[PDB]
Amino acid sequence: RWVARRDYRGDMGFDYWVWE
Repeated sequence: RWVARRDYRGDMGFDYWVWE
């Protein structure tokens, strides 16, 4: 399952998607 990682600089609320 895709889980948003929160190190983001953008507006999207995620940076990269990690697979958990």
